[PDB]
Amino acid sequence: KSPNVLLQNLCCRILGRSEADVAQQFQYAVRVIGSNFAPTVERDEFLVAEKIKKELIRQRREADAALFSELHRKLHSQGVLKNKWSILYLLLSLSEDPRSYATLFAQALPRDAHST
Amino acid sequence: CLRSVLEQIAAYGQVVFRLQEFIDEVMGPFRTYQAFMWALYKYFISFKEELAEIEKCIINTTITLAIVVDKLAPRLSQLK
Amino acid sequence: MIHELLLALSGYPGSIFTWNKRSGLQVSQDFPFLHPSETSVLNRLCRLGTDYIRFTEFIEQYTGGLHGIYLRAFCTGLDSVLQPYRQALLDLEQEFLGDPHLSISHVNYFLDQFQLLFPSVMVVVEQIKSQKIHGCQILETVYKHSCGGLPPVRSALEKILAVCHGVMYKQLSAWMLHGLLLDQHEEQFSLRVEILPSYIPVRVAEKILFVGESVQM
Amino acid sequence: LWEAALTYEASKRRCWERVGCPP
Amino acid sequence: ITEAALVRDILYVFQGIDGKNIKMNNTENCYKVERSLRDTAVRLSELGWLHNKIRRYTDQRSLDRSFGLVGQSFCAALHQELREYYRLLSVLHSQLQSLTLRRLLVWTYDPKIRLKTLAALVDHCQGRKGGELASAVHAYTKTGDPYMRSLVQHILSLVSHPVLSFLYRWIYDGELEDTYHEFFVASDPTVKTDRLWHDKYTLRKSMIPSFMTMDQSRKVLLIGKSINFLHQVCHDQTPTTKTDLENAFQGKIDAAYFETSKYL
Amino acid sequence: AAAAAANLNAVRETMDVLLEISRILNTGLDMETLSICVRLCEQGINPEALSSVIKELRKATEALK
Amino acid sequence: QSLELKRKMLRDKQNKKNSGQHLPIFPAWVYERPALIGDFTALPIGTLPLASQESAVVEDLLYVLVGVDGRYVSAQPLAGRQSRTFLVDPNLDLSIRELVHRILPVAASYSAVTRFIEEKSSFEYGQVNHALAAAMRTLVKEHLILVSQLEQLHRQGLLSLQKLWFYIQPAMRTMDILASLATSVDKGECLGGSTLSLLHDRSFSYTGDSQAQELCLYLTKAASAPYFEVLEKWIYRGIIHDPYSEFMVEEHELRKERIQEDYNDKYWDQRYTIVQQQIPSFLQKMADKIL
Repeated sequence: KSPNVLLQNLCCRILGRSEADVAQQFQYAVRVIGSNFAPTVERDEFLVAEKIKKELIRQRREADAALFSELHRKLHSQGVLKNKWSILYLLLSLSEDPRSYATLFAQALPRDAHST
Repeated sequence: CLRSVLEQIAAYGQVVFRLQEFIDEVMGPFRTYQAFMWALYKYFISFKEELAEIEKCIINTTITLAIVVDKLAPRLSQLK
Repeated sequence: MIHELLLALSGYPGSIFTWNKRSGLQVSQDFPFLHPSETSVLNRLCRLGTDYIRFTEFIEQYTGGLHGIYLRAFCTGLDSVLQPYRQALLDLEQEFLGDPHLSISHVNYFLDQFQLLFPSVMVVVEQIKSQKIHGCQILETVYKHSCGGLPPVRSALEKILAVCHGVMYKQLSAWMLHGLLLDQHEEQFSLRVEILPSYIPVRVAEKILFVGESVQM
Repeated sequence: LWEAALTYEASKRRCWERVGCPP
Repeated sequence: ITEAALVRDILYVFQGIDGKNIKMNNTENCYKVERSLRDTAVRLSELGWLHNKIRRYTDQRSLDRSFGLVGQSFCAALHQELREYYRLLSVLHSQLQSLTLRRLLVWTYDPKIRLKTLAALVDHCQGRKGGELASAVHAYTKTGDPYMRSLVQHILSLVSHPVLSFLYRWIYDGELEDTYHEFFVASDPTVKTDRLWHDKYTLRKSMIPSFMTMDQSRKVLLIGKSINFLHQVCHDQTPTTKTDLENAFQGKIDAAYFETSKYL
Repeated sequence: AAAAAANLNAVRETMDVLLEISRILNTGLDMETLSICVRLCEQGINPEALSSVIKELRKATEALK
Repeated sequence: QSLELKRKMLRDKQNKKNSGQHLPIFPAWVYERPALIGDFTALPIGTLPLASQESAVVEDLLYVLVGVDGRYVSAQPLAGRQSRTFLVDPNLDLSIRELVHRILPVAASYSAVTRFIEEKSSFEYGQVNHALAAAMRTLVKEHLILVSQLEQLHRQGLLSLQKLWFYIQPAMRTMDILASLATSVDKGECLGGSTLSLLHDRSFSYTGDSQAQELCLYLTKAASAPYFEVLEKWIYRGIIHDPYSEFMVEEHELRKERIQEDYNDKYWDQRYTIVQQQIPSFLQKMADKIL
């Protein structure tokens, strides 16, 4: 569609109330989508696949990490998604664990030795 | 392998052919032949309904050879 | 191809594998669309299906021939143990319909659990042929291999075992309540080692004989 | 648009001569 | 030449099956080819050669019934682990048509330690059964490697399951029917009636594991002997009156001990 | 058209793949909403912005609980 | 040297262990094969065009970072101590070669690290060395992750030598820290609390960037994990089991001298005594109260 009309349906899926009942969080959505729109690091789904493996070992499961590998292969086999990195990074950002160090962790390319 | 599986079905088909030939030679006394072929006919009445139900599932597929032969195992044993 | 293979495993030899009465399903034929090493993989898989064939013939001939209701109980449990070998041939083609990418190794993989049951029950089947036992001491040679050590062949023999004791409560219901004998041929009327399993206490058997005898008067 | 059209009855007839994803 | 031909062969040498241009050429050495691309092949082919070592042993000892029920439980555990190994290999096959992870060098990294461990384990447990083998596998749990100690305790949970079923046949019933000597009691096969308490049951010392002490075996020996003496002499048969190993030993064996001694 | 609808079946197949990925990760998202997100990245979007949007919207339903 | 060293420690912890028989050892081939560590065409690169030379040298160093030698570059075989050298071909253009020299030390501070992980994974060095080499083990895996990223980026026709020289410096700091730590624990034959005081001090030493402080703090906890369990055991409960002799308290019987009496105060005597150099040097101020 267009992004401005697409966010309001999100406001009806996540919130149970109508978009004529609340606008303030819709206004925060507009505020963050307007100001910045483009990524600051490079993309590849290979790196976030190796990071989804790191998250799945982290939740103390090990079977679903071999599940995610056949599933991520099916994602390549079909090939209908235009940017496969964004939605996988997106599911990665909203992770939840039912149940040291974080300055080592595998990051993206910094784009500080990169000019487009 | 095809030649063997249809051969097994053919070996069962002789036993149904002999019975149907015996039935045809009654409608085409001993005083027990009719009472015996009556029960045989009733057996075929039940058995044919089961088989036609499988064909009804064919008009509406995902069924292969290995499904129906394993399904009909306790009947082809009873045939022998 | 694998529609052919998953029915070759069901028992039909074909002209890719050659049946033999020494070891069945032997492949030595070369194909340039197959790997030359693939045969080795195939060879391992062949060892499963051969036994599956060798068992079924065994069920056909019985029920010096071997006869008895014990032969209607060993072969009976032999039916039920082979059923998840049928289910796992259906599920494989179900997966192959959706994903044709999966290779022969997934077949070899998925049926790794039957490379434990089949030899350890194969030796019992061979013991029951080379020796000519058909009586009540067949419960003994089945009962000693029940202990196992490999869990899935450990429980499968349990499946047969209860059936035999259920069959031995048909004889010991006609005998013990109605005083009725020779509704089955034997394996006044004495106690012999052949008609009594050698891990059941003899005093209980004496009580059994007394209770069976007193009914008729 | 996608979810509106997704809800249709799929292939339950399976080919044995077109094993890989039969339409 | 193309790298995919190598990738095809090395994809097979994991399973224990030689490729077309990569084959096992020496028994003490690993797979030999028959610059960098050459030097990486020996690196990955180590794991399938290690796989040959453990697969042959879990083939052999499973059909050996003079090795005992314990040892066949070892083979069951080995078979389950090799099952998980081939389960990785299926995904590693179908990922082509191409996905390389340093040509699968990242993939092989933690299975390598898992093969190294059990290749050590099959050789340290050579010629053992019962509590001897249980001490030999408890030997590998003095480790600060968290992956390895977890990998070992799963196997210890697996092997100690038959021995506890013999244990509670000696707590609640007082009968031992073993013809494979894997229990810590050496029974005398000739019958004793008055020497029954003293002589029919002796302590076999070589089937005691390293999670049991002398007092434990001796208290359980006394309990089983006591409730067997209750039947074979006294003729008053009862209908089965009732961190160590998660410390379920010392509750049961104490309550049992108290019961049998009071009633006798 | 026939091939244009088998592609839609293909879209649903990857959507069920992402369904398993959503449960093993314990996200609150369902299938319709993820199709909206798929259209959003068809037009191009920061996942860091979508996560901030949803990380405001879900915990603005916990403020009227 | 190492094969001697292992058995030399094995016998002391053998004769100490009077509740445990036949302490475990690893098979010989786990030391025999050099195919268990990462480090083990002949054409002049000099006359080549430049952008082919660049792709060539990037491919060779990227192999060298994970041990295995590249195409125009060799590990000079030393295979004694934690020092290792590499040789690039002298027919390289000089300026590029000097940048290659700047990238090279990370490989020697790879080879020392994996050798440490192989030598100190055995039972002759104790459970602290087991946990220490086992938690050090994960950062090597992560290093392979990082060079897999650079494999992609070099495949995509966009990697230059300056870019990769920028990329490898945060990992260069990490591998430098762990090579220095591995050298220091290697030379002194440190195990038990003697390599737990050293990581106490090493956790103190680097605190100005905090890129390495998370590293040594978690490595301190990972190496102190079995020791805290043995301590907690001695604290709550008079029983200890002390599986390898690297604990502060040592128990040798003084019951065989003063039998069925505490008329010597033998417990406060040489029955339950201290080892001096097996205290990790921050439980020193509670040392009497612990005993």
